[PDB]
Amino acid sequence: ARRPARCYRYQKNKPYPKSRYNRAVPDSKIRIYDLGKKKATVDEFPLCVHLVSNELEQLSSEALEAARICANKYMTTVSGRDAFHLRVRVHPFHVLRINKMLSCAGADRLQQGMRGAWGKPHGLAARVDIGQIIFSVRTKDSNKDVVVEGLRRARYKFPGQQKIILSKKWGFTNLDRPEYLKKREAGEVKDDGAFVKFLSKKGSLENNIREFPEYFAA
Amino acid sequence: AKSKNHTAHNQTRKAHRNGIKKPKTYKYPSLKGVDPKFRRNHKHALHGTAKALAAAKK
Amino acid sequence: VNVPKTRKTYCKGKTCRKHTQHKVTQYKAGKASLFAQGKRRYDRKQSGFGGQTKPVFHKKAKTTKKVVLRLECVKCKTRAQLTLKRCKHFELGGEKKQKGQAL
Amino acid sequence: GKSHGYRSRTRYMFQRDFRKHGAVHLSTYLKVYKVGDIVDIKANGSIQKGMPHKFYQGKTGVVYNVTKSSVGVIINKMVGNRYLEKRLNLRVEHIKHSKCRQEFLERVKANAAKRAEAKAQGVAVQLKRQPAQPRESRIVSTEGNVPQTLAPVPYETFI
RNA sequence: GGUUGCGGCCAUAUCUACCAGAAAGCACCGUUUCCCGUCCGAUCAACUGUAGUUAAGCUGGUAAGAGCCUGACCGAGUAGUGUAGUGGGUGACCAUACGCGAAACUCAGGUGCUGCAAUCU
RNA sequence: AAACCCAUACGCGUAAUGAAAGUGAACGUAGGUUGGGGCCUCGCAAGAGGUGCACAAUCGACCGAUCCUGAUGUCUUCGGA
RNA sequence: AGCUGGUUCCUGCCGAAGUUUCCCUCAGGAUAGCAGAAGCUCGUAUCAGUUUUAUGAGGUAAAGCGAAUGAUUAGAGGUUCCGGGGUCGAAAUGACCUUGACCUAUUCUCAAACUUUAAAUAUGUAAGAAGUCCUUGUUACUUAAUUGAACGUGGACAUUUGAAUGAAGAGCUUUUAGUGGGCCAUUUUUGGUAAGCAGAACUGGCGAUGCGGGAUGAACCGAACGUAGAGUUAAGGUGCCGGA
RNA sequence: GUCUAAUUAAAACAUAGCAUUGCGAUGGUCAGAAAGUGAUGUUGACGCAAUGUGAUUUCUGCCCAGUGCUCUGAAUGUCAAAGUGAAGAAAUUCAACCAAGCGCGGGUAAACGGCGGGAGUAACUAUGACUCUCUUAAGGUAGCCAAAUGCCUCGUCAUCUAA
RNA sequence: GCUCAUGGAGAACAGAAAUCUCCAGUAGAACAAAAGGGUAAAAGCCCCCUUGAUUUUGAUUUUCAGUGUGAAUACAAACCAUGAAAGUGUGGCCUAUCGAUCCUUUAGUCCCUCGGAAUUUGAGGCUAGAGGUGCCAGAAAAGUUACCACAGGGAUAACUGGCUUGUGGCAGUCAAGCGUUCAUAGCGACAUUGCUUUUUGAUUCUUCGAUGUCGGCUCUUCCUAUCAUACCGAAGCAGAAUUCGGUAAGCGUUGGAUUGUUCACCCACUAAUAGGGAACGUGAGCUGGGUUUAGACCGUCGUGAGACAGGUUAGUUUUACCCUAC
RNA sequence: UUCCUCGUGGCCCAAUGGUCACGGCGUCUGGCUCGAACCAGAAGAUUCCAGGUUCAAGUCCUGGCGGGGAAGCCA
RNA sequence: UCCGAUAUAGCGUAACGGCUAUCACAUCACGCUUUCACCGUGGAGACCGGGGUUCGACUCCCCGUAUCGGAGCCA
Ligand SMILES: [Mg+2]
Ligand SMILES: [Mg+2]
Ligand SMILES: [Mg+2]
Ligand SMILES: [Mg+2]
Ligand SMILES: [Mg+2]
Ligand SMILES: [Mg+2]
Ligand SMILES: [Mg+2]
Ligand SMILES: [Mg+2]
Ligand SMILES: [Mg+2]
Ligand SMILES: [Mg+2]
Ligand SMILES: [Mg+2]
Ligand SMILES: [Mg+2]
Ligand SMILES: [Mg+2]
Ligand SMILES: [Mg+2]
Ligand SMILES: [Mg+2]
Ligand SMILES: [Mg+2]
Ligand SMILES: [Mg+2]
Ligand SMILES: [Mg+2]
Ligand SMILES: [Mg+2]
Ligand SMILES: [Mg+2]
Ligand SMILES: [Mg+2]
Ligand SMILES: [Mg+2]
Ligand SMILES: [Mg+2]
Ligand SMILES: [Mg+2]
Ligand SMILES: [Mg+2]
Ligand SMILES: [Mg+2]
Ligand SMILES: [Mg+2]
Ligand SMILES: [Mg+2]
Ligand SMILES: [Mg+2]
Ligand SMILES: [Mg+2]
Ligand SMILES: [Mg+2]
Ligand SMILES: [Mg+2]
Ligand SMILES: [Mg+2]
Ligand SMILES: [Mg+2]
Ligand SMILES: [Mg+2]
Ligand SMILES: [Mg+2]
Ligand SMILES: [Mg+2]
Ligand SMILES: [Mg+2]
Ligand SMILES: [Mg+2]
Ligand SMILES: [Mg+2]
Ligand SMILES: [Mg+2]
Ligand SMILES: [Mg+2]
Ligand SMILES: [Mg+2]
Ligand SMILES: [Mg+2]
Ligand SMILES: [Mg+2]
Ligand SMILES: [Mg+2]
Ligand SMILES: [Mg+2]
Ligand SMILES: [Mg+2]
Ligand SMILES: [Mg+2]
Ligand SMILES: [Zn+2]
Repeated sequence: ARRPARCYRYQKNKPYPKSRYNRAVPDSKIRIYDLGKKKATVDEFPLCVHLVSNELEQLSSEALEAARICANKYMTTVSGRDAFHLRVRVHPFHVLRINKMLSCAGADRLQQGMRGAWGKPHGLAARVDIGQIIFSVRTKDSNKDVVVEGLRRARYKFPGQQKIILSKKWGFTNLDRPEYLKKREAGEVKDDGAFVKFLSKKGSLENNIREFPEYFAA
Repeated sequence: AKSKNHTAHNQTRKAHRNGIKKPKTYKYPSLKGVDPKFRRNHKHALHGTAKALAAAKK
Repeated sequence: VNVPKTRKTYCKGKTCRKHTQHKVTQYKAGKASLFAQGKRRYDRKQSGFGGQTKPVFHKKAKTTKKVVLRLECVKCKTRAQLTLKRCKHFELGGEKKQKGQAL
Repeated sequence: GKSHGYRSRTRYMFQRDFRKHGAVHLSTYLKVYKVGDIVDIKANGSIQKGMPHKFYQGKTGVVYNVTKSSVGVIINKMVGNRYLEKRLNLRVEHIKHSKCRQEFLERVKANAAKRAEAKAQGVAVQLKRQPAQPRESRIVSTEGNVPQTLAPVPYETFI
């Protein structure tokens, strides 16, 4: 009863999100977006591998769920339940519509055709661009060949063309590896639960010394 | 039997066949809608001005 | 709605030509006169065979009527007319609205 | 059903501004408008009286009448295959002088000054403006400015 | 240059926390018979300018301050876009040609200017 | 059945405007301003000035209707400057 | 009979519409538009489907959410005289721990009916003689006031007279025909799985149009047509069919 | 027995039988432009006229609230013209009175026609004699049935057949 | 004149919410209603006074034909309110909240006419409103036709055909798992790529001066997505039987009970009883059981005439001698 | 699929927008006499769910769910 | 639109301008019977809304709402 994804693959309509004018939609079949050692710190997992899109299209929430499951199940069994942190980097917010017709013999008697053809919600999708990141998994350099395979397996669950890119940044950071290293050798960097805070040369000095004292103790 | 409801197709071609002329501008335009308190004085002022020029080059 | 029974407003009676106290009532049409030219004509036209010769209206759509006030000046007894918007309920005897009082 | 009212499709146009809500400064009311003055129309949404129709937003017209609180503006409006002249009675909050006429009259008096200055010696003022001409010959030195050779860069990911 | 009254532009003027304040002025301040208004002379009104105080208000300064303002060959001539092709591409879309051209981000700097009248070591 | 001739009327038009009773088109060189073909004067010409029909825009004046004001006067309620 | 069919010679010139508003209006009419004819007043302009300079207006694309509204993933650090649980507990404005909410600084992702900001393209005005300046006249308007407003007299400034390009004559009026079923292509876009589907926006075309090319085709490419000659080409092509 | 001559011969029509309705002649039903005019009627309730059902056998249950038909007429009901009274100078207006009809009140279903819904309940289960409740003018009775009438439906069981 | 929502901190009964006090608070509240704009010594909340929601007509903007109506704007000449005053006020903070002719009726001027002349009634006129047309530029209006008719329409349905392929059908990729162990012998979830046009829909391009609709019988050819037969490969293939797959459409694929049936279901034989196309092949080839004129019955609906992809029974199937093909 | 209607104590049913809701049956307690019937008395409710409108919602407005009903015709 | 009638305790109903008003039912008790019903005695309870006439309004006059019956109907 689920209509195939070729019917909702391409961005033909405007964004149609759940709001106070739609008000009646199904829930996403994907609900988990962070897997693995999501509580890990930034120094534990330097390497980042992205699965990015090379086509302007829509991705079904159930396709996202399937890819997430396949990747996690491969990488857990091979490397371990805590050797990676995987992040789904796109969220399904666009609601897809279906105008449901009668599939019975004798239907033209009732269907009314394309009259009142504005459809009803039956699914969700994520709109992705070219160069847009779909999945992002961070690991140690020892586990590159496992996450690359886990994402290469996930690719079969999506439509279109997806590339696997090794990022020059430190994990999920916007900084390159040597830049983050030369900022952590000094005390600009301060870990949080999962992500990290950086010292700025702006702001009050009392607070920037209350935090980051290792930078000033020169 | 439905039909075509509306289109502005061909209307610019039609208008520009003999079209978008500015209406025109004259000297001494209408005093229509102008304040009557101003019109009432302008009448008398013009009367006096005509009288004065007449008596001047009389 | 509610309108007062008295109203100070302009009178054109050739002696006041100014604001004056007016007594207010509600206008009522008046009984249709025989010997009016239209009724004479219509009765002549309905006399005999042919049946109903003029139209007769049925497609009533408005529930309300505009309410018209007759404003009688107490000095010269010149009465004026002024009409209101459409209102399902209308009242002259005014028990005013009071803010602080409780339900 | 359809809807074509007076203030239809005016949501963002008769919006006031960001951080400029409230009352209007007094220069709007202390400005002075004479007949023949050219004025642009920009409706203030906080003054609901004397407003223009949305058609006249961003329209420039000429004053034809002056009253207590309002100003009479003439506008030219395209109606089919012709222009019709339209008379608006607009409060001055929706009205400001056009700076184009001021910048033209400054040039007028400047040209008059130039003409009077150069008629004392007859040197062919040539007062007309001219477009930006092509640039003339010149010489470019390499003293301290030796050419820096460049090349296309290869492809990298940068993510 | 400071202060007051009346202002113009309306945060470069706001906000948070501290500091300082000659002179004059503003201010707090003192009183309730009268005009006047309140549950209350707290607000408002009137009287005194006398009994006192810069504590506050007000002004200014400070802050690797928040905000705001300005600029930049910072990002980025990027994104986007007008026009063109019997251009590529199964398509989705993407390049190229002649043009226009951002926002965020980054960095740097600044933190009220001014008009009329009066008055002040 | 043509052609020729003719009186008196009648029709349209020369006056409109008001439901009507009814009243009924010059302050002025039949107005002023702006522009206007053509003509005239000076000028070798260029051009300058005068006069400027028609036509156009505009401000005025006059007649009627409407709304006012309401003199001399008088069948004291008519008249309406 | 608002409906079907038919409507009789030639050549020449011009040459549409399928759109607006109203109608018991939707197979029709009136109305405006488009077209023709007759021309009138003038004679290079009181112009222009264009640019430039100056000046306005806008809220789409893009962008943003450690900026408001709304949606939304993940942890971190905190507060309960005050959410729900357990333990020491008699309880305590008493403590140790678990889970929720709330707060702070961060983090991932989004918006046709959210937005600080904000294009490109399109759009309004202006670029002088009906102008600018000086002097002083009218008024029952206006002013404290010969102070202003408007209209004026008189005087000064002419072809570089106030940017470019072009004008094929400019402006004006009367009357009347047909038409008021549209369709296709690029691009923008709505519904729809989609459609040689339905519906809008801009332009260009077919209709009303033959010609060369696309084997063949209403719309694509090229190019628009009096009759002929010579030459050169467009698009498309050059093994033969087929000119190369 | 009869019919759609020229696509339908039938279960349709008619029929005997059964039932109802109106009428005692200054009448019922019907006709006619009218009439000192007609049919029924050369008639007279074992008749005429108008309907319905359709031999025999066995039966023809409940409902008169609705629509109809009919029956009753003292009435603060309504109710036309004419006529009556007042006012008025008159046109005219305003009052009272006002036939039938309607309404008020009864009957009538072999007149038109109609004739329930939800819960619980019997110590295997199932069903529900029974109870409760709502409600109607009455709640489909005797009989009959997947019938020419039952959607679901090729209903379920048996018989008929190898199926 | 005052400032709201909300939060925080406090006060007997009093607690989550009664009343009071303070701090913060750019509006996170309220402004009749829908939404969007707008508004902070206000356009909000409270209080005081009021009727400008008044008169006279004109002009302008929107819809637009630059008509009407509606609504709104800014003025003029009056009269008023309010406030110390400036000023504001011609209904609702703005954007919606409504209506011709004719007729009737009211108000005003107490004005004009009733035409032989007068008075008084009555009537008709002038100016401004009301009684309403919601199909809202404004007829006075119930059904049925299966006994039907006419003008027309492929501007418009019921077939084929065409575009599309949601649905149907068929086939792939991936591989969590099943399979004693073992992902792929055989299967294969979560997902995803496609083909086809024997399904049904969507559409309305062609056909309404007619392309003879269901089914069956008969006959030919074609496709392959192969049921059997020939040859092979693989197996969770010992044999036998079976399953998967390939090349292959050369050859075959039945007889019957019930149903008008297509479809379906059973009996039986069989090597097998595979699927489909050819205008959903095939009516001047048949038949006419069904659908779908006219007769008639039933049930339900309807006051009724009559209606019913509800049931039942009865109901005219024309012409080739022409061209082509054979 | 469209339209209409209803949703209430264990069961059936009702309600003026105006008391945390009328009646009847059932249940419980006591009495009469062993049990029924009968006489007295009590208890029992988040008015189907999720939202809003008003000083106040069982009721007033929207969507979903479930129960029932009407329509689904020309070919 | 005209005529006529009606609105009264919780329901219904009656009335004279010399009463905030009788009645049967509903409920509050007291009574009477083995009990249940039947039955008797005292109570507490209401003149549709608003104006006017009157030594005195349920009552009469006017207006309005709701209901019923019959008559009428040119925007
Ligand atoms: Mg069809
Ligand atoms: Mg059309
Ligand atoms: Mg008669
Ligand atoms: Mg704006
Ligand atoms: Mg003139
Ligand atoms: Mg009409
Ligand atoms: Mg036709
Ligand atoms: Mg917009
Ligand atoms: Mg966007
Ligand atoms: Mg942005
Ligand atoms: Mg946000
Ligand atoms: Mg511009
Ligand atoms: Mg025409
Ligand atoms: Mg026409
Ligand atoms: Mg044509
Ligand atoms: Mg062509
Ligand atoms: Mg091209
Ligand atoms: Mg040649
Ligand atoms: Mg050759
Ligand atoms: Mg026959
Ligand atoms: Mg026969
Ligand atoms: Mg029979
Ligand atoms: Mg007889
Ligand atoms: Mg009578
Ligand atoms: Mg009688
Ligand atoms: Mg105020
Ligand atoms: Mg208008
Ligand atoms: Mg005023
Ligand atoms: Mg207003
Ligand atoms: Mg009217
Ligand atoms: Mg009249
Ligand atoms: Mg209309
Ligand atoms: Mg008929
Ligand atoms: Mg028929
Ligand atoms: Mg029929
Ligand atoms: Mg067609
Ligand atoms: Mg398909
Ligand atoms: Mg499929
Ligand atoms: Mg078709
Ligand atoms: Mg046909
Ligand atoms: Mg034919
Ligand atoms: Mg044929
Ligand atoms: Mg094969
Ligand atoms: Mg087919
Ligand atoms: Mg054949
Ligand atoms: Mg038949
Ligand atoms: Mg019946
Ligand atoms: Mg049928
Ligand atoms: Mg008991
Ligand atoms: Zn008066």
